[PDB]
Amino acid sequence: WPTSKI
Amino acid sequence: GPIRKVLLLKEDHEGLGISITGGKEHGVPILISEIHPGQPADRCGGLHVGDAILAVNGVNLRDTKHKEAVTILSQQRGEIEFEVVYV
Repeated sequence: WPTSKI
Repeated sequence: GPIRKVLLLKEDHEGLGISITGGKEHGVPILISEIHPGQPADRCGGLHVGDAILAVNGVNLRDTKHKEAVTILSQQRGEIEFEVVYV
């Protein structure tokens, strides 16, 4: 799955 | 585990200090995969790797796609309430 830093 | 309500405080110059993975298009919740040290989520004390983010500020995230969640989460400012659960 994709991962985003927020 | 139990559903928890968690408060996070951040200033406008910083992000949440979280990496998230998952999303409805993958058939899994929005999951916290990293807590970045020293940033707001770490400092708040009640958010952990493995937590599913069920809602933020009353906005349901249980059926949200990954990028939908990014937009919703990054829009929140100041005093931010999370509903989370660790499974």
